[PDB]
Amino acid sequence: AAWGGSYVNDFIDRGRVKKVYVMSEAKYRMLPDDIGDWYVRAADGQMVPF
Amino acid sequence: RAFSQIKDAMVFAFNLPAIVELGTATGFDFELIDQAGLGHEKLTQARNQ
Amino acid sequence: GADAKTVQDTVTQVIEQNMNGIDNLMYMSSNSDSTGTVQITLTFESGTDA
Repeated sequence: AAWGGSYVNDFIDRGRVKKVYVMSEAKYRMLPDDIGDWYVRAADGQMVPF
Repeated sequence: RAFSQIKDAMVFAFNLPAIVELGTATGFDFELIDQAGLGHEKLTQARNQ
Repeated sequence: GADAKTVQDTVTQVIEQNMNGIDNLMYMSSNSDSTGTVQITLTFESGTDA
């Protein structure tokens, strides 16, 4: 979802159905150090860096 | 005759055209369209207009 | 379980937007009933191969 983005659902714009994606902001998936920039939360409940 | 007046709801008795599904004598099937997204409410009242 | 606006905005439009590239198309017309059903009629140039 971060670096590729996510097709999640559709919404209704002005009466035409269109897609809804969510991805990282520009500046946070550009250079390899951005790998460090992200976290996923574990089973034990804390945020874990990549 | 019976079922026009005598009901609370309108009821027809008719014969389909000879030309099964095409071109019933004097007239037309007009289509009114939204082509800019105004509103079902808005277009509905346009049909009213 | 669907009503009309459920029907046009979940299926009718998902379909009418993929109806690209159909041979000799004259017009497309669809019902979106509150009985949950949607029916889309495409009439073709008289006599194009059925």
